[PDB]
Amino acid sequence: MALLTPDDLININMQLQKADSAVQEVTGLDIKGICKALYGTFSSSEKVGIVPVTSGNGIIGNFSASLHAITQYFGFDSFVTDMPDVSGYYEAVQNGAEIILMADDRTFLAHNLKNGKMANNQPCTGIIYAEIASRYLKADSKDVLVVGLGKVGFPGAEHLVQKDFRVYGYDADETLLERATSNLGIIPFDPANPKKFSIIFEATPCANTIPEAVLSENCVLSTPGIPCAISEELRDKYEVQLIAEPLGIGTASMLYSVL
Ligand SMILES: NC(=O)C1=CN([C@@H]2O[C@H](COP(=O)(O)OP(=O)(O)OC[C@H]3O[C@@H](n4cnc5c(N)ncnc54)[C@H](O)[C@@H]3O)[C@@H](O)[C@H]2O)C=CC1
Ligand SMILES: C[C@@H]1CC=N[C@H]1C(=O)NCCCC[C@H](N)C(=O)O
Ligand SMILES: [Mg+2]
Ligand code: NA
Repeated sequence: MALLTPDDLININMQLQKADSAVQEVTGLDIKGICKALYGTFSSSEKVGIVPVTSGNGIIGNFSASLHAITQYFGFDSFVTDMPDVSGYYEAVQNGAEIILMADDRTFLAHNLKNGKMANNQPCTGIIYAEIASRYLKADSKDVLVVGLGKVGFPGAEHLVQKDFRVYGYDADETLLERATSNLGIIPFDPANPKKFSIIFEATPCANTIPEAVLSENCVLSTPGIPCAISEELRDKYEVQLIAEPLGIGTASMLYSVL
């Protein structure tokens, strides 16, 4: 359970702006374009009701405001209800929400009431970050290092296998590693035997999980993980093309997936 903190979400508009430019640089597409490639969809001011939730750890400072900003950025007609929980859900439906957006400590979801489609943040995030990684314009081959094979990492790796990549997976939990190798057919990556990658997808809640031996100049590191998977020093040394943003890209993936 690695939950966002209010500090992760400070100046979310700038974080999203910067992530969008990096995505354009790496892939030639903006985030909307990535979403169009994945799902074939575009926004048309659909009304999105964002419902604060007091369950578990409770309301996270900046969370709903951040979803508010994220959804406006992508062209949705969004709003945040005054009431939380079930009273908030009611308020949202009654005020004409077409899509509901809400999270407890275990599930962040988007539910499109017009067409019944529903998205879970975890696979949506893994998929979009892996898609971004896969579209690095100047990569020499379909070879990608995946570090972290949990709720985000595994569907990301699955997506890459489906796009005919050689996927090299590592997870510190050896049982997760085994399951993923047998279910997905990924290559089990041994850090003691390192190679350089130009494409890396990382989804862990830990810092400095990408060692120097695995980097090449201008390599792409596409990572929803928090805190950052690579030190500032290694990032500067190898001119890493970092795609890393705390909420928006995954939220976009959810929303465009239910359109
Ligand atoms: N930026 C965004 O939009 C989003 C970010 N997240 C964040 O992404 C991260 C991953 O989330 P989940 O996949 O749901 O967590 P999870 O706990 O299901 O998976 C994390 C995996 O990383 C592995 N791991 C930890 N340290 C490692 C290391 N040094 N080397 C290799 N593997 C290691 C763990 O064994 C675990 O399997 C968390 O930080 C979460 O907060 C989650 C959803 C969206
Ligand atoms: C969706 C984020 C991305 C990474 N971890 C996930 C997380 O922190 N989930 C918990 C969000 C709880 C929201 C709270 N219930 C509120 O409504 O403010
Ligand atoms: Mg994101
Ligand atoms: Na990380």
